[PDB]
Amino acid sequence: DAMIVIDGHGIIQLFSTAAERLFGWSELEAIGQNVNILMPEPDRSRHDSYISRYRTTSDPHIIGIGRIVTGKRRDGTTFPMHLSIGEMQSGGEPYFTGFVRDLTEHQQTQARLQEL
Ligand code: HEM
Repeated sequence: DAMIVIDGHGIIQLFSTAAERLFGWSELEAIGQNVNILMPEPDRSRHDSYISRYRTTSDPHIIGIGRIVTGKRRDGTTFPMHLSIGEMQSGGEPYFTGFVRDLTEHQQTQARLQEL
């Protein structure tokens, strides 16, 4: 669905139309923001350390692994999503690309079914 590109500092460089629909931030609003604006606390507070940690250590926790996370929308409502990260690099700098699958639908069916 969503695609998003950050600099090695977690600043949003690119923001696809999907993500716009997914998160409810227009591309402009979104560009030049910290990516943490898309998650809840406590994650939202740590995200930078998530990044400085990987930079100095080169140990991947999501990169090439993938994970299921809670994402936060603009109007504050949260959701699950599968998150994948790609490391590229341009202008000598490392750039990260997030691909996002919304899982709201699956989680809700699974709840509904559990409930019945
Ligand atoms: C909006 C919801 C998001 C959440 C909740 C989330 C959560 C996380 C978590 C949990 C980690 C490392 C976990 C650990 O240390 O065990 C992480 C690391 C990282 N995330 Fe975020 N993420 C989100 C979106 C994004 C997006 C869209 C990108 C764009 C590329 C991104 C880039 C990164 C990078 C580069 C790392 C370090 C690499 C690694 O840990 O392998 N994140 N994030």
